[PDB]
Amino acid sequence: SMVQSSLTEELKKLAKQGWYWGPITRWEAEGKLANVPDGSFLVRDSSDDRYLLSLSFRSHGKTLHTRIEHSNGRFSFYEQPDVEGHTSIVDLIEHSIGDSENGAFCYSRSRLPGSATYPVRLTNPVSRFMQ
Amino acid sequence: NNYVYIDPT
Repeated sequence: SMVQSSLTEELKKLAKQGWYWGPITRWEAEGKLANVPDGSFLVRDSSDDRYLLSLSFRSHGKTLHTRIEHSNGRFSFYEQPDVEGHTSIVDLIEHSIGDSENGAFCYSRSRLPGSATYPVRLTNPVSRFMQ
Repeated sequence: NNYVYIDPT
């Protein structure tokens, strides 16, 4: 029975600050994050037709990626059914940073029930600008 | 492909 309850301006701001990289692939992002400290991250366009944006981040010698879902004016990470979401990309990331600070930011390699989760500590956005 | 799922909190 239930019913449901500016992205451009944000992305303009994040591009101007440098940490929204626009149309780079997962492989390009891996290169950009190869020599930055663990926890570093960036936002970019997703190559998958089902999504517009992805988060790439460094942890434990690996660059990992996740897609961002955007619906009903809100944002979440993908494959998170039945979540409230956040009203901006920045709010989504800030929430995740706060979870990282508490030891609650973690990932899995499967959504099978019982899949292991692995902690990651996020730090700093990575700028696309050479200085 | 190094894509992972963030655990919801």
